Amino acid sequence: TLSGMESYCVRAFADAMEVIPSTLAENAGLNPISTVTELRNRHAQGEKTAGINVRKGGISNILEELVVQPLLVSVSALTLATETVRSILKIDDVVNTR
Amino acid sequence: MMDVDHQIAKLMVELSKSQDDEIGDGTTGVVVLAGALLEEAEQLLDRGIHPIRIADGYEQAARVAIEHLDKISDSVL
Amino acid sequence: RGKGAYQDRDKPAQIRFSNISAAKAVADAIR
Amino acid sequence: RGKGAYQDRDKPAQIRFSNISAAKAVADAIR
Amino acid sequence: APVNIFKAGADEERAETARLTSFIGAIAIGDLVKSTLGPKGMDKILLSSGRDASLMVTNDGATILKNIGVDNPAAKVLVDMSRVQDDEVGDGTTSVTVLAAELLREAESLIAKKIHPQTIIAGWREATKAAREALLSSAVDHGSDEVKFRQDLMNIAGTTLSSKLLTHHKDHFTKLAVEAVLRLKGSGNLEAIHIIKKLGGSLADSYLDEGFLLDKKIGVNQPKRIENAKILIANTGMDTDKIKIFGSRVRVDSTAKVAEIEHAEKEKMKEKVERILKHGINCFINRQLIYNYPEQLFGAAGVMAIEHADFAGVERLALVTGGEIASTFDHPELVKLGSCKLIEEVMIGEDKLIHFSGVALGEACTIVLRGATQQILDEAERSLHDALCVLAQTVKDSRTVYGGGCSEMLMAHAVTQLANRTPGKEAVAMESYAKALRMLPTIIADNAGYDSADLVAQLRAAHSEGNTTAGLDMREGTIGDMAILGITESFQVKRQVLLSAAEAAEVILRVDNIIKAAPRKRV
Amino acid sequence: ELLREAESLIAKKIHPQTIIAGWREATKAAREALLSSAVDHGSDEVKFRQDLMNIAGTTLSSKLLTHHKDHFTKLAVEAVLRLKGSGNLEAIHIIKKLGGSLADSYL
Amino acid sequence: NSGMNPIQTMTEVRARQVKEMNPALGIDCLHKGTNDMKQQHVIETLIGKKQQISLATQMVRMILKIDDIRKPGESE
Ligand SMILES: Nc1ncnc2c1ncn2[C@@H]1O[C@H](COP(=O)(O)OP(=O)(O)O)[C@@H](O)[C@H]1O
Ligand SMILES: Nc1ncnc2c1ncn2[C@@H]1O[C@H](COP(=O)(O)OP(=O)(O)O)[C@@H](O)[C@H]1O
Ligand SMILES: [Mg+2]
Ligand SMILES: [Mg+2]
Repeated sequence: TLSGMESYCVRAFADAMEVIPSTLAENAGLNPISTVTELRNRHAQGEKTAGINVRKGGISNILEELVVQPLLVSVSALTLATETVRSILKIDDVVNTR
Repeated sequence: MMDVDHQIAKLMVELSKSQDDEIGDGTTGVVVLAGALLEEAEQLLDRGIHPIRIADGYEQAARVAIEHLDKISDSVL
Repeated sequence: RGKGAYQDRDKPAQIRFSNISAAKAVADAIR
Repeated sequence: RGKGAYQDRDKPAQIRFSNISAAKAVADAIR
Repeated sequence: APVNIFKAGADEERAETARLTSFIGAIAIGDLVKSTLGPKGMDKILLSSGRDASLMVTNDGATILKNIGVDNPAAKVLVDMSRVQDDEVGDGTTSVTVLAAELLREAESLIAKKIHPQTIIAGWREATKAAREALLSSAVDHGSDEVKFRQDLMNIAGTTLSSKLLTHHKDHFTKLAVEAVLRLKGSGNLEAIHIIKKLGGSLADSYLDEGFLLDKKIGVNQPKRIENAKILIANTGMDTDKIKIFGSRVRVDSTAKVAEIEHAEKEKMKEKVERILKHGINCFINRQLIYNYPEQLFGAAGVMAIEHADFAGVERLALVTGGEIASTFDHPELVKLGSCKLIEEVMIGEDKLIHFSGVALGEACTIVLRGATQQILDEAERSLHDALCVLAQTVKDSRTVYGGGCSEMLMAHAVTQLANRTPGKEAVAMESYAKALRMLPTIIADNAGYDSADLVAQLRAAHSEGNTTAGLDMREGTIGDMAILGITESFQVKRQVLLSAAEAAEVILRVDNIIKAAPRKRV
Repeated sequence: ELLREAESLIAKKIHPQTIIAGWREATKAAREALLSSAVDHGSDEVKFRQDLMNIAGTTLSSKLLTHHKDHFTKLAVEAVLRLKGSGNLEAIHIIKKLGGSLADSYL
Repeated sequence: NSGMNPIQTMTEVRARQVKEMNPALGIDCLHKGTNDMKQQHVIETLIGKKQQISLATQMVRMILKIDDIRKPGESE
């Protein structure tokens, strides 16, 4: 829905959110190429509670496996990390103090 | 004319020499292209894709680039 | 017309890639 | 008026005295 | 002096490398902080070699130059110049460093033109006098009609915070900076605004507290919240007094008399606390430490006891509650007590702080800075300190000028108009003074990525025929009116940028010999 | 002095290929200034020998032979005039001997 | 290198090769008016660009199919 240079950065913001399911699928011994691809197919249909099932070794329901994460954990992980990376591209000059 | 003692970057020196020995015009562009194929393979490496599976995917992709480049070609010398 | 040309011949285009490559090594360490 | 001012901020005003003082030591050696 | 050198380990240079090392060392200082000038300039990260390096990112030009430690002798004059600019007005330390370096860069262009350096000093003194009249005649005063003065104060804080890390927080941090000085209602002491930095949360979660925050929580068995209390603070010793008689011992004959003395010592410590509660108070703040024997007396009477807040902590509590220090308790009718509504304890970042909610005569504030990292909190504290110091002097001097490159083109126009009414000996030095004043909107325009060769040319054509309020619009990248956009700066800030850079460039240009002595412990 | 003015175009953010393309058009216009102002000399050889002494008088003015233009100009013009052909620049053998002033030198 | 933006220029040229049949559409420094490489006479050999893609692919395959480095330390 955006245009200009803003549309190329939200896609870079959205592609960086797929790293944590790629991290969870790679550490579980699953194939991370087909796991994150299947996760985008389940959430496009309407499955908002779909994720990586480390017990079955695939994609299943999360609330059936009783995996509950608080909202303040995930909101502050997105708010503090975005505020940090908004400063590193602004703070860039190496000055070695004597 | 560099003093690069790095065995991966030494292969980029022999790549520019091999373009000079065969054709001799695109010695600069063959290093930027080889660095571009390896830069795009860095993000694919973090997704768990096998490096030979990327190399097998580049051969099926470069085969399309050879056949498509032979569409419009004519000279009357 | 090209409507201008902004020549940027300065340092911090290379240091900006150094902060990116250093933070990628930390994320891959605890991956 | 002063009819101009010629500022000469350069080296060889001091090296010109070095060639003078070196040649005076030669003339005083065989004096 | 180089020929037949009569020095041990010291070296010198006269008129060849003296002005060469002075112009190299001063331009490299100005070219260092050149990238930090303007609303789109980047920031620096300062690091050491090791041994508790303590990295401190700063965008202000004074904090960069005070930590680098330049070995050049002439570069230390520009470092000390930006230190006075931070201590006097608190802003323009980066603008005074680039302006003093662009004067010496134009003076380096007068090396090959064989201009006498005393002619450039006499040419710049007449150029600085013409530039003082440009800012004084264009200053906008504000007396009555206070609804336009509070709107003018938000343009001062909006201009200062735009060149810092608080870029997309001007809807919040402008209100945190204007209302902090507006709650002072008097002199700009610049210490009643206690800034507390806590990790966790974004910069949008930061706020200005309506009361006051403190540490060193309330006792052991004392109440944590008292509604409608009378706050009495103190600066006296509670226990282990050893009261002011050096050389006094307890020389008794038996150990039964020692038990009578130590009971008499605790009775006088109990009688001192009994003189405090005759005022009818509920809270007690002592600058010194409170030991266990008076702490039990305040807990039995239902009185709070805040022990060892700070040396300057009782000063802010005296300005936010409306009381006095009251270090002696012998006249309850001559001791004025504080006033509050709630002394409940709040938790900010897993740390319990004493919140003095609902205080009367609150001429003190508490800014609760919350950031993602410690590097952001150290930058946002210096960014807020560069904004509160200008508003503390804008309420003392209400004269404001139009910033954003508009003030520099007004100063450069008055020099160029008087450069044509002068003979050719000093007119070339005055034209170099006007070109350095036009470099300050050129650094701002080129830091965003705009066409700096055309925007300053459009500013020079605008100010040549009218348009006294025309400046640089960094939002869209064009030329707009500064009175409409609301980009104004203080008169005393812009005067100290012009005056201190003209005096510092006068010192370095008059140097023809740099005789440095032999240093100690350097081999 | 071209690269000193090119150092002034560093802070103006001018692209360096624009300075190269700007100087190629500038050098092409500068060739037409010297070509249209060149003075030729064919016949009337009494004005060409006077023109040759102005060439040697300008070259020797920027050297150590300052107050010797009444002698060293005739030593340089008549040396090439006695060649009467190609400028081989080896038939003019210069012999350097100590003793005497520069006015004592001769052809 | 010409002073333009890489996104604002590559998106416009690539979109014009899909709306019509794909022409000789590139870029230039002074841009010569239009972006048609057939009118600007920017002609390169077929076997030159054929060996640019073929040699860079095989050199990438020999530096992707390697998982060990056995270099020594100091010289002596
Ligand atoms: N007039 C022009 N307009 C647009 N592009 C051009 C023009 N002239 C040359 N180029 C581009 O510049 C590039 C130069 O490549 P080059 O460095 O010569 O390759 P190699 O190093 O193999 O000789 C070519 O790929 C070509 O596409
Ligand atoms: N909104 C704006 N529009 C135009 N110019 C601005 C704006 N905000 C800030 N500036 C300019 O940015 C400059 C920042 O200078 P600064 O680095 O704060 O100086 P100092 O270090 O002395 O405080 C100011 O001179 C001001 O003219
Ligand atoms: Mg400022
Ligand atoms: Mg000559």
